[PDB]
Amino acid sequence: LHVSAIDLAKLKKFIAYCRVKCGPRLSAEAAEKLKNRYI
Amino acid sequence: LTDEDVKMITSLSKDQQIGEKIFASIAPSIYGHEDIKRGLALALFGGEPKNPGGKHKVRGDINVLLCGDPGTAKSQFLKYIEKVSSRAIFTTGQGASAVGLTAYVQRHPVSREWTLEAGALVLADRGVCLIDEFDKMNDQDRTSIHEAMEQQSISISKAGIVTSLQARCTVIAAANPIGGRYDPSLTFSENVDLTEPIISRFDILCVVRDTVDPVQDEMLARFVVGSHVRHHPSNKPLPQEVLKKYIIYAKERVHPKLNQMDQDKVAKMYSDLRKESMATGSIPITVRHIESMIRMAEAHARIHLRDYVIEDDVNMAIRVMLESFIDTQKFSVMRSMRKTFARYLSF
Ligand SMILES: Nc1ncnc2c1ncn2[C@@H]1O[C@H](COP(=O)(O)OP(=O)(O)OP(=O)(O)O)[C@@H](O)[C@H]1O
Ligand SMILES: [Mg+2]
Repeated sequence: LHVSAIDLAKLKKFIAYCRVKCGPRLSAEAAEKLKNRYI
Repeated sequence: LTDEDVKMITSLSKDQQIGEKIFASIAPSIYGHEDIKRGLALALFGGEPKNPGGKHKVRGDINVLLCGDPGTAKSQFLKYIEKVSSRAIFTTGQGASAVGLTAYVQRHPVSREWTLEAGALVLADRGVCLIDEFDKMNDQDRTSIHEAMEQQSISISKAGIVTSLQARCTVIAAANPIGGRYDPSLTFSENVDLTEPIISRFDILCVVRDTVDPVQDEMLARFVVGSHVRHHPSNKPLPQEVLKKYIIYAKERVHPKLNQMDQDKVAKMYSDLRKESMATGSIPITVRHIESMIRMAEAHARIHLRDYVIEDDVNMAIRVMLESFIDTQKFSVMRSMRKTFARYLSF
């Protein structure tokens, strides 16, 4: 690092983009698997 | 700023004893503490700041803490640094400070205009804040100095001023250990009242013990009385401003680069040091220390006015960093590390 010294702006923009655009909300099969591994 | 400065500084830089000439030109009104003269030289000239990408804050400022039992020229050192280094200010943990560590906005009295009095560090943004009696600063100043040397930006949010003034401080500090006397049995951290994260990031820790000794006390007393008789009102190394022109020249114009050091040697160095330090109650050398080692290397290359760091510079930076680490370490482990690593401290 000392000698050498996607992109940051692109990544933060992409972060805001995902957060504003999509609402992820799991499916029932995933919920049941999580139930089993939760117990 | 001036011209012929390049001529004089390079002409003397040819000499190649310039490192020791600087070490003996720093702090001539003090006796002994050659380790701290050298260490403050490395702090004064600093390293380099870099940012691989826009993602990693690696700094060029070498921060120093003297910890000393009383009456051993800590404030004398600090006032020398204030005198010599441009963009220096002084401040104290106590309330008698000329300039304060915290940032505040008010109506400044002598002008009665509503200033943003940004604190001591920000006012010393390029160069040095000097914290005398670093061991008693109020908890607000603890918060502020911690956030300064960690973030390197002071985040003010008082009235409506929700801003962040950048503070690229190069903090020097002085601290009196608990009980007014250094205790070699306990470690540095637990015999100085500075908490772990604060004591960590200081690039140099130095210990100042006032060990009674015949020849030492004779020398010190003769020096002091000589100064006194010389400073009666009847009698009314390089010069300091020469050193200051050297300081700015080698601090801004010269950026020594590093592809010319035994990468494998230093990697195995960290390996061996940490491998020995593997133990309980033995908080080891880490990457903090290895980057401090590179900072010190760059600083010695700066000090030599070179444009390329050399094995000689790497040896000196190794020497000072390892000296600081062992003297941080308590007595028995200190002697173990000193005995097994004398080869580097030999140089
Ligand atoms: N090595 C030394 N060389 C010259 N003077 C010294 C030395 N050690 C101590 N003194 C003298 O000791 C007196 C006290 O110095 P200084 O102001 O540094 O105190 P201190 O040890 O930092 O104490 P405190 O914790 O109260 O700040 C000064 O006169 C200083 O000249
Ligand atoms: Mg003092």
